[PDB]
Order: sequence, then C-alpha cells, then structure tokens
Amino acid sequence: GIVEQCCTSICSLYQLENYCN
Amino acid sequence: FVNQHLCGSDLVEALYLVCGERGFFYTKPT
Repeated sequence: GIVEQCCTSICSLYQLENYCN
Repeated sequence: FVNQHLCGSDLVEALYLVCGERGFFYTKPT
C-alpha cells in the first residue's frame, strides 16, 4: 500500500502515478 | 533525492502535484 511504499519506505514520485484516477 | 519520504499531508500534496485534476485515491494505507 501507498504508506509502506512512500512513507515508511523511500518512494519514487513516479510510483504515485499508479494512484491517479 | 536519495532519502525522499512522504507522510501525512506531504503524501497528499505529492499525489496532487503528480495527478493534477484527474483526482486520485488509495484503497488501503498498507
């Protein structure tokens, strides 16, 4: 999930594209 | 940025800058 991807892990802003509608 | 972490309001801000006015959602935090 997004919190384990980007908050408690380091995320690429590119991975945020998966959450757009 | 080797050490980027986005939590709370920062995560909402970053989603909005990437997605524009398409909107965005996530089904579960984890």
